[PDB]
This record gives sequence, structure tokens and C-alpha cells, in this order.
Amino acid sequence: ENPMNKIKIQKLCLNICTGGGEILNKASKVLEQLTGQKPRLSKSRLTIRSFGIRRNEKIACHVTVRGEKAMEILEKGIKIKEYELIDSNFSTQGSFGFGIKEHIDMGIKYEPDVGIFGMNFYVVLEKPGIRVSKRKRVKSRVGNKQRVTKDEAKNWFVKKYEGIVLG
Amino acid sequence: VSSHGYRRQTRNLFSQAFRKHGMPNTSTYLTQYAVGEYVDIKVNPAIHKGMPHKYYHGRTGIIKEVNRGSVIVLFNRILANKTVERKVIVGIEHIRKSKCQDEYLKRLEINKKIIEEAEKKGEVPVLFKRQPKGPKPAVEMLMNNIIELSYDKVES
Amino acid sequence: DNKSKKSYFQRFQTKKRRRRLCKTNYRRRTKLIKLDQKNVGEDKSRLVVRITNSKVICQVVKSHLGGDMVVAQATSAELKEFGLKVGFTNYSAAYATGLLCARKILRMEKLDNIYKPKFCTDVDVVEDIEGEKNAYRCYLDIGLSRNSKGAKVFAAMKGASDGGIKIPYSPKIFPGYNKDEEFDQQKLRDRIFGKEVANYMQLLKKEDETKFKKQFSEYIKQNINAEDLEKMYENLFNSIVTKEISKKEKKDYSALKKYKVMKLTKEERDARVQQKLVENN
RNA sequence: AGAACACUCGUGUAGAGCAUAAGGACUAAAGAGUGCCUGAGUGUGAGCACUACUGCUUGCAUGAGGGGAAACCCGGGCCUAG
RNA sequence: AGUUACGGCCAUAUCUACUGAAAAACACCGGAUCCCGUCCGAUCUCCGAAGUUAAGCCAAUAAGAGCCAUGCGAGUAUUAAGGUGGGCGACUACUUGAGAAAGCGUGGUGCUGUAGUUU
Repeated sequence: ENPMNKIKIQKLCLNICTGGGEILNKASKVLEQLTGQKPRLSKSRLTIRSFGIRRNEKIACHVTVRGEKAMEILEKGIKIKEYELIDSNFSTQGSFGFGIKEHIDMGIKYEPDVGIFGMNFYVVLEKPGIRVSKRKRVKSRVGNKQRVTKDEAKNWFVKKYEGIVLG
Repeated sequence: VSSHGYRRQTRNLFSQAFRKHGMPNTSTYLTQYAVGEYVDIKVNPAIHKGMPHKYYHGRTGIIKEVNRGSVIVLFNRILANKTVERKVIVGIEHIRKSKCQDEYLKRLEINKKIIEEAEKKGEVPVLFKRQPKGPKPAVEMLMNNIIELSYDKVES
Repeated sequence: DNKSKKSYFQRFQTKKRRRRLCKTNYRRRTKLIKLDQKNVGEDKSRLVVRITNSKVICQVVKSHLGGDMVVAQATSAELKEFGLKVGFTNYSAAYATGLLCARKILRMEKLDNIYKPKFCTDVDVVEDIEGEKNAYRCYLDIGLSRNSKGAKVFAAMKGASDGGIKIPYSPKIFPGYNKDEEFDQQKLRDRIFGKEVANYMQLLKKEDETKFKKQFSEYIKQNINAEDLEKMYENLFNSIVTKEISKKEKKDYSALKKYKVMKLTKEERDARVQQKLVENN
């Protein structure tokens, strides 16, 4: 087969949303354990009385992982979801996402004062050369040859983890 | 009633042309100016320092003094039925070199040859004046190939 | 939404060519080149430094109406004449190229014998010798590259200064600067003569000899060792200052015009369309 | 977790913003962020708006001046009123 | 003859699909010890050559969209001067002069400056 032209992970995005006070600190400590990083707190775009959100108030924390560490977390999570995904979960862009309701399934000890949180996982796939669209000098749009398509993303998932993609 | 600020009535003037927005081109900055040249004012709305008053837009004058990034130009104006000279300060982004002397300078180059020979051989130059177009010329015609014209088109 | 209607295309204004290509910053260029109307006969020279995956380029350029004129040029790939075997995009190779560039200039102007070289022993700007002709003057053009402490663009710039050209600079940008203390110049000298890489080579042989072979294969092929670098670089600098490279020859590669493709005639284009209708019916 | 919560990928000539009328101006910015500073210095000339008051443009000299690697810029507020 | 570095005039150069490419370059590419900067060596900064023409850059193709030119529209629309011209008016004929636009047809699809490198 032709080298280059082979799929990889470029990014895994993790986010927890918990609008309020000390809850965000309690949450942040979790992300700081699952990955060796300090996560970025994010703030409310609008003011929404019903949801209990003032504008410019912190509401969530996220962290982005790349390289080897990404492989461990993704394997750890797809197990929790028992290798089962729906055709809804894949985009026209070569990316996919799922959710988890209970952080303790990723293995960490309980500590009853910390609490129970869920988490979103989102995954972005790639082929070499993407740098052409991100570098400062001579920045250009990539060729259709080097994108990742909806079918390819499913094929990669099936191959790599032996999972089942339901219609 | 109308008002009397410094940029009154300049909605049409002092606006960019279609598909020509943005800052000036390099040629604007690399042009060298000298005292005594004739120069022509056209304001660039994107530059906010060294703008002249809108009366002077599209007028041509003569350079009196040259500074780091601006020029002083002499103009004449009628006020209270008398002639007044005016000294206008302009930044180099709002001016272009005038073409108004072009033909005269060519004519001077021809005169400069003749006026030397006129000392050696003649006594006075022929001086090569322009003349307005004269009467219609004479013509000799072969008289085959005649074309007739008629009110054939009825124009309902 | 946008690109769905004709009016989008009809009303659109294109950026200048070198902006579409992301090669030039026009706001920076204009501040750098704009003429002073009172200093007639001033003819500012830019020192242009650019770094490619393969090589370092120094050019000395004067901006004239109609197009920029190149006074002189030097490239790290030419240092192969003086026996440089390795690291053509290294911090040392940046410095060496700036040094080379300066000498070629001062030879043309015949200032070469007046303004002598000086290998990296102070951080002052070049100063006009009394009773002789003034130093050649230039200003640095770094393009779209970022300014930060220890960027390779500034190495070439110090090369040129050490070579005899007058550039104004502040020492804030060199390794060995301190926020509120004197300049530690041994750190600067260290990098110029390649200590930074020797120290990496030495580390890897203790850590992982497999990774060492992967990281430094080209060096191994030349039998260079960490110990050899100072002698290598001292020789390289001296030779630049001492010798001169042979002139280039001109040749007509005209015959390679065979490879150029040519556009279809109208007559062909029409027949091709005609055939396409008939193939369809 | 809903019409409307946070995070992403692709398109995106301005359909946004620019405290305060209306017009003009602005796109690797003049918009949004981040760093440092108090030039919202000091003497003294020449001019533009129908030109007194007022507002602005610009010259030369100085500061144990500022910001920036530097070219450059700054004696209030992007320009036209307070 | 191309490319590459720095440019000039700023779409004949744009936008969308497809296809080609000797040499040398230009790139993608392999790491983070240091200098430097990130939630994140993705970007920026540094140190490298195991791979690859798939991408970009360059070039061709398309009764392509858009842009540029020219012919026609057309002596048409409008307009300066004039008369004891006409009309209740609204407005309009004539005499000596100046003179368009949209649409629609046909052709084009970057040109050049200084230096470097490659039969």
C-alpha cells in the first residue's frame, strides 16, 4: 500500500459542564488526574435565567489531548460504551463523538466529597499534510484527496476496535 | 439650514471608488518631489493626517517648500472681488505629479537646439510655433464606385 | 449562503498578489522603505534574512521605483566550498552566512581594508573610523518570522556586524541577556561555536544509543565527534575571512524549453466540443 | 440538555464591531485580546477653514523621554461637534 | 526555457471540479535536550534526514460562473443656442451644434524587473 495516505488521531476533546460555584474546582481536579494537564475554564456566551446562567460566568472546563495519551483514553472509554455506536454519531467531516454518565468507570477512586460527574468525548481524525492550512507563511486549502470521509471514519473504527456500528 | 464644519457636504467627495478601498501603493511613497514642480491634489480618505480643505481637491499648484513627509503649495483664490494668494500644507499621500506642462517641455527641447544655430548661421530663430487647424484640403477623386442615397426607410 | 449568489463574485475585491500568497506584509514594508523628502541621495539598504528547510539566505536589497535591486547575496549552501559538511540550517550556519554576505559587500565598495573583522567579543554597534570613509549602513528585514530571544535571524545579523556593516541593534534578543545584570557573553560565544549541539550529542549516548544513531546519522557518516566542533568552526570562520570563492559561469539552458506545454488552438477546441455533442446525442 | 448552556470541523469581502447623532474610514486592522508607559512633555516659529475668539495642520531646538530587534510612531480621544 | 528569494502594476491574476509534471530546488516529513511559547511542541521556537510525490506551490482542461477588450444597440435617449413656431395646459415639432447607457454578439484569460540555481 501507499505510505502517507493513512489515518491517525489528531485530537481528543474532553469537556464537563457544571454551572455554579465550588463544583468547578471539584470538577477540574478530575480532568487534572485523567490527563497530565491543567484544564481551561470557559464562560457563558449569553444570559439564560431558566438554566441558572448569568453572562460571563464560568460554566465548564475542557482539555485537549494529543499523541500517545490519546490512545489510552479512547480505548478506556469505548469499553464503557461496550463498543456500540450509532450511524448518527459520525459527521460529514471524519469525526465522531459519544458520552459517559459516570466518571468512576475510568477507574479513579471515589472520595465521597468530590462527587459524580459525566463527560463528553469528541475525536478528530486526519491524514498527513494538514499543516498547509495552519502554518503562517503560504497558507492554503487542502486537496480533496487528503480529507477523511464518513465511510472511512467508520471503516477505521471497525478495523481498530472490532466494534459494531448500528444503523 | 446648513452647518459649517471643516468637512461639511463631503459625502460624495472623500469616499473610495468601487473595488478600490485600502491603503496606498508603494509608488506613492517612493516618488521624490522638488521645489518648482507642478503638482495636483487628490485626497485619499483613508489617511487622516495632512488632509487639505475640500476647496483644494482636484486643483493644481506649484511647490514652494519641501519637508519630511509634507509639501507647501501656492494657490490663488477670489475673495471680496480681489485676488489672494494662499499657502496650503499637504501630506505626500494626497498628491500626484501634474501632467499640465508636458507638451511645453517637449517644445522647449526643440527650441533649445534651434536657438543655438540661430547665433551661428541665421540671426533669429524660426521658433516652431503651433498653428490651429486650417481650411479643408483639396482632393482628386477617381469617380468609379458611386453610392446612391434615398429616403427608402419610411419610418412608420 | 454567501457563495450561492452571483453578486458575491461581482462585488469582490482581491488582495494584492503577494498577500494572497502570504509572502509579504505591506504595513511593515511601507514603514521600512518610505522615502524621506529632505534627505536627498539617501538610499537605504535592507538586509533580508530568510530561512528555508535546506538553507539560509542573506540578500542586500535597495528599493527602487519599478522593482527592488539586489546588490549582493550569500547562501549557506555555498559554505560547502570551505569544507562545511553538516547542519546547513544550524545557528552557526546562520552566523557564517551573515559574515560571508558582509565581506562580499565591503570588497565591492573597497572598504574591506579599513573595517577589519571581529569574531564575537562584544555587543556594541559598528562605529565610523575618523579621517576615513563612513561605514556601509543597513537595516534588518525579518519578514513574517517572529522576534524572540535566540531566533536564528538575529544570528545572521550579528554575523554582518562582526563582518563590518553598521546595523543598529539592542542586545535584548541574544542568549546571555539578563533583565537587570551585565551581559554574559560567554553564553553567546558558546552557541556561535556549537556548544549547544555538542551537549546534546553527549547526552544521547548515555541515554539511548539507538535514538542517537537515528538523530545524528549524517554526523556519524562524516566521523565528526562532539569534541571536534570548535576546531571545525574556527577554521570555517577564518577561511571565510581569508579566501574568495570562484566566479560563476553563464550557460544557456535554453534547450530545456522542450518540456513546456502549449495551450490548445481555437480550431481544436471547437472540434472537440462538436465531437462531444455527437458522442452524447 | 429542550427553540436557546460548553466544546469541535468546514465555509464565511464584513452580512459584525468601532462608548455617545448622522455621514465617511478601517481586515495578517483602526475591530477582539495581551504586554509595557504616562507624550493627556518643555521652549519658540509658520499657516488653513469668508478667520477675531476657537479648532486643526505643520517647522526648528531641547529632555539623567516612552514603546519597539529595528526602520518607524507619540506634545489626548479614527476624521468631521462638546 | 522553467523554478526559487525580494519585488512592480493589483482578478486577462478570482472561484469551482478534474489532470499532468526530466533535473535542481520548494515542500510535506522525523524529534523536543536546550532558547522560546502554549489547556495542548497543533501554532510559534530550536535540533534533524528515515521516508513521499499523496498534498501545497507551478502548469494544462471545461459551448464553466466572474473579470478584461471590442462590435452592435444608435446618430436612438438626453441636451446648448434660436424664432411674433405650435398647444387651454401637460408638454412638444423644426433649424445650427454636442452626444450616452443597459442588454446582446464576438474574442481573450496575467504581463514584466534584479539576483541565484538547474542541460
